[PDB]
Amino acid sequence: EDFWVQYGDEMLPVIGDFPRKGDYLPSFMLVDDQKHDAALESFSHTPKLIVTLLSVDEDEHAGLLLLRETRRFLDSWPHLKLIVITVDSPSSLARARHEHGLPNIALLSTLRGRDFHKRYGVLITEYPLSGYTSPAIILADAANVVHYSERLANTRDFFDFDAIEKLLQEGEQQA
Amino acid sequence: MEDFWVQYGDEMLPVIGDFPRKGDYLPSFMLVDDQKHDAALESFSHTPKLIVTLLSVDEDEHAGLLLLRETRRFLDSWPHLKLIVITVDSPSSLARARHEHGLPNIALLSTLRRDFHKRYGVLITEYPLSGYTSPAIILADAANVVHYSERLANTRDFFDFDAIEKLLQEGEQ
Ligand SMILES: [Cl-]
Repeated sequence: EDFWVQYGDEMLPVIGDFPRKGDYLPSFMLVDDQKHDAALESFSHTPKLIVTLLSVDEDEHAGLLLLRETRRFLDSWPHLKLIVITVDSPSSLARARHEHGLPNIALLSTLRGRDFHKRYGVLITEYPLSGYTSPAIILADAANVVHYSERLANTRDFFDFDAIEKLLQEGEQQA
Repeated sequence: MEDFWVQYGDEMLPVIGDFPRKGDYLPSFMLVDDQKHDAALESFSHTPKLIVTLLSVDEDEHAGLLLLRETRRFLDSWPHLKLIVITVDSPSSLARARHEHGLPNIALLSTLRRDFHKRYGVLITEYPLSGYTSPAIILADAANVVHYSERLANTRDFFDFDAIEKLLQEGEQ
């Protein structure tokens, strides 16, 4: 195994090649919360922050709390498009939007092709998280080149937002 | 050229695979329940069952919660029939729905691990329902033998409960 995520008392392999700094994002064919096809081209000419969560119906285990911390981080970086990807159905993603708002956040489901998981290095095949996307964050520029990527080693953890902030500040003070 | 179609609003979509018929044994499945536990046919031992595929527990009028509630209402007269609901929803969403919508006894199974979809003849591949389970109902006995099966032709329709009731009544007599 290349990677493990801790979920309560279980330690589960995470499978596939997770994108790294300097990589171009792998292509994807997903479906959004209104059942529309979503590809990288759907988010053209914008930098983005891609986040995989276990599901929008988890709370402490890589769910709505982590999403919330990520939204809060992005108060400082309004030009960064937040793209949330999960195994949830489009119908459930639409319900989450209705119930929680999630302004300007894209919500994408892997149901149209679950091979997204291996291609993005977030595939879990063991009980109890079999079929889920392991929680991860990827910062990419408008050319879809990766500047930062991290997979969580434990589902209760938060991403290293301080590390992402430092990269964004360093870029800004350059320009 | 298709064997079956489902109407979803103004969209008419092919449904793919071999749908179980009267006298068939249920095909095996390997699903995951709303508490993230493996669920196989043998998980529902010694019981007749009513298997329903819905689009999602988070749909309302389109083969979703309204159809689920009508199905459970119908089953109130048939205390031995276990209701098993299967969707593409996540276990996490199914668990939330159970609490949010008051569904204490139903088995709620996710297909997240489309092998099921095709083996049960409920697979949709076309926009905008690509990857969903087409809505359907299967009545099976404790031997897992099918007594009645129906795929909805339109997502806003109800199953033919009258036809199911008649078979169950003819059974009890
Ligand atoms: Cl119930």
